[PDB]
Amino acid sequence: HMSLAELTLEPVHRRPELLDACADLINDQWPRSRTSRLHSLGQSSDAFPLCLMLLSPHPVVVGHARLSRVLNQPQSLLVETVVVARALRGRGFGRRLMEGLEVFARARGFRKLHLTTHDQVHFYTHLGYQLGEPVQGLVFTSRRLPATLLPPPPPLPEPIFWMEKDI
Amino acid sequence: GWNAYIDNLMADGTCQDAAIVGYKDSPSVWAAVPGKTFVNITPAEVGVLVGKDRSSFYVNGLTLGGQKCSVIRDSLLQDGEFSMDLRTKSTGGAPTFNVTVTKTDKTLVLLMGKEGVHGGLINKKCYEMASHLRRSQY
Amino acid sequence: DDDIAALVVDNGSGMCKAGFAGDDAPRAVFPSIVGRPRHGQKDSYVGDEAQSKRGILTLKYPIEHGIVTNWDDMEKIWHHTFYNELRVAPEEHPVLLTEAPLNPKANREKMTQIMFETFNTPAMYVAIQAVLSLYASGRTTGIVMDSGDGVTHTVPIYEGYALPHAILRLDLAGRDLTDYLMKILTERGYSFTTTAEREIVRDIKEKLCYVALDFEQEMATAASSSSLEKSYELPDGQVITIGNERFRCPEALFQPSFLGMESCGIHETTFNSIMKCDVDIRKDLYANTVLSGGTTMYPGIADRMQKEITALAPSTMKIKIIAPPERKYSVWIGGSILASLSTFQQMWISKQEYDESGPSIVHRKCF
Ligand SMILES: CC(=O)CSCCNC(=O)CCNC(=O)[C@H](O)C(C)(C)COP(=O)(O)OP(=O)(O)OC[C@H]1O[C@@H](n2cnc3c(N)ncnc32)[C@H](O)[C@@H]1OP(=O)(O)O
Ligand SMILES: Nc1ncnc2c1ncn2[C@@H]1O[C@H](COP(=O)(O)OP(=O)(O)OP(=O)(O)O)[C@@H](O)[C@H]1O
Ligand SMILES: C/C1=C/C(=O)O[C@@H]2C[C@@H](CC[C@H](C)/C=C\CC1)O[C@@](O)([C@@H]1CSC(=O)N1)C2
Ligand SMILES: [Ca+2]
Repeated sequence: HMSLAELTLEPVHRRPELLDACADLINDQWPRSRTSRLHSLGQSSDAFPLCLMLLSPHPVVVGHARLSRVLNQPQSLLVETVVVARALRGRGFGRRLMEGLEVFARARGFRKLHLTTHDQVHFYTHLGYQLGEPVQGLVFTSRRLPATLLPPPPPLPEPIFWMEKDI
Repeated sequence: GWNAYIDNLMADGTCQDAAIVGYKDSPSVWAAVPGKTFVNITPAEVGVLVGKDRSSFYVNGLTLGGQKCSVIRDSLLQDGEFSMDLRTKSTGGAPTFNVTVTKTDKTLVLLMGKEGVHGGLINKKCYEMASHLRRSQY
Repeated sequence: DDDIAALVVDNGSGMCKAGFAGDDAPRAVFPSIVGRPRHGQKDSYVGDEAQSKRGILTLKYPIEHGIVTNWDDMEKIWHHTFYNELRVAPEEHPVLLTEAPLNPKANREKMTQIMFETFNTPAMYVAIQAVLSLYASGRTTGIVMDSGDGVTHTVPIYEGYALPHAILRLDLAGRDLTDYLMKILTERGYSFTTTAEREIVRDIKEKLCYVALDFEQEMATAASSSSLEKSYELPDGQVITIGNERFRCPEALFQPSFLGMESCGIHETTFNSIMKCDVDIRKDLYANTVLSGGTTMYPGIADRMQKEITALAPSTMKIKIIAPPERKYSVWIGGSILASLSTFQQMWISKQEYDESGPSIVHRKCF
């Protein structure tokens, strides 16, 4: 799966003209209401969560992944919705997406990536992930919301993989 | 023994305190988490919980093992409900916690959540243990 | 997949607000009405469509005084909210609903049943409206005075938990004030009497009315000059003038006898609510009296509350009336906050819990 295309990794909220293409990509794989899918991508911001797009100049949305911060783990990020466009799979773009996530997250001081999966566990072990224990991701909140916020006892009664990787 | 019930109620880590208290005849703590609050409940505190005056503790509050609490909901003497919801009171900004008391045929079941645990989780947990004990005629 | 944002639906007597948890404003604000032909596409018309066709419809409010009274029509409102106003699929989103204080027991069970059985929500929660408004003010303890279109509530809240024993209800709110302004405008020589004319008067009320700090003094000022008179231009270009009606109308909040009601004003019921509460929290209630609802938008209402509460409360007591700027939508904003908190994950009623425990699960988990 040697990869030959020139690719960049850019947040959706900096290329809003590509948000609709990114919704197409994700809904093709995991269909749900486009209203909801467009709103989720519209949450992307530098504060996290943010949606990264793997882009090709000649522009095509090759892939996407969502990064979210983790409750009580400042150096962790939760990776979700990892998908490469269906027609472009098997060309190395999935590896480069996950590797680009590591570079992006590490440049910002994060040291640990977390994600769930069932059917693609071997894809993640192949890229260096191993089994971990669960984490809770921090959802989007708008900047504008406040943010201040003796008888004997009777008898008693009687799946996904969590992957992590240090970066 | 009854301590197995404290173990059971404490297993999932949501609560910091739990106890089973007999309220008939002379009340006494049948089982409780050692070194916490409920283990120190007095007969007088039991008497207020199950008593006829269901109005004074709204303005005066009540205590459980000496910890002052505020009454949120009181259904402790109502059939089908048999639960009371409270929140502890603190001084100097120290955190407060949600409490639920349920009333069976012979016991009061008390649960105190850890910090941040929602009272609905505590209420449901206490209600299910009480239902299990009523079904056993306890 | 991304795990998806929760929906926040605030259902009021007059207006419904719907949007996504985490947003700072609802995506949809539409009237809580169902319309039927007085004497066509449908047997029924809902929300903005009923509004559009109101000329040929009799309008009904499924929510009276904050309480659902017509469940078939409320189901229509929720169907309109999900599929027409938000254009989402309800089975894909956790749903946060709001309820009026003291919402009857059977109503909140039925609310739960409809969300899970009819709309197949994967998870849901029910929050008291006043509590959400307190969250939007950046607080968890205090007393909220929520006056909307159909009901006014005073709701003391401790650490986010409403204290029902001290909740007081006043069947007097914005729609009654509009009705009153219609009446005293007629007594000024005009004729506002129809449903359509009523909507115009509502706009007059929202644009020109205010709360006087000293009502008797203000009546005297109005009788001795024209400095308080304003003009309002009707749709046909005709112009009316309004004087002491500007402040006589909202004065009914403080003097419900203006509407023929033998009921305490909002200031005095706020006070009675506080005196029903734990001795140890009254100081904080007095210092965190929060106004919410569209009927609290009148200029001067906070000052008037400050003065009236001060007269009733001990001379030592510190009294603070907070009027957040977005209080017309604080209930919804508060639900956006709550449904976005890390904690809120544990609070949902899941579809599985509902299958195990039935609708009465709402009584154990939502308070
Ligand atoms: C975190 C979550 O969102 C939940 S887990 C869901 C992961 N996403 C999906 O399942 C969506 C459908 N699938 C896709 O979008 C793509 O297949 C994904 C899985 C995102 C990326 O993979 P692809 O683009 O198709 O493969 P590709 O990068 O070309 O291959 C990278 C290496 O990973 C291996 N690979 C690809 N799919 C694999 C797989 N299912 N299992 C094991 N290995 C896999 C390839 O052999 C390749 O090995 P190497 O030659 O580089 O050493
Ligand atoms: N600027 C304003 N000044 C005065 N009143 C206003 C203003 N804006 C809106 N209102 C009034 O507020 C009312 C609607 O407020 P809100 O949406 O809080 O009530 P609701 O939630 O629909 O009903 P309720 O809460 O009583 O069940 C209407 O009566 C409307 O006329
Ligand atoms: C702009 C607006 C304000 C409002 O609060 O509107 C709500 C909902 C409305 C429903 C009927 C109306 C014809 C449809 C839409 C008006 C919505 O009734 C109200 O205006 C009622 C009638 S008069 C009054 O003051 N409250 C309140
Ligand atoms: Ca309301």
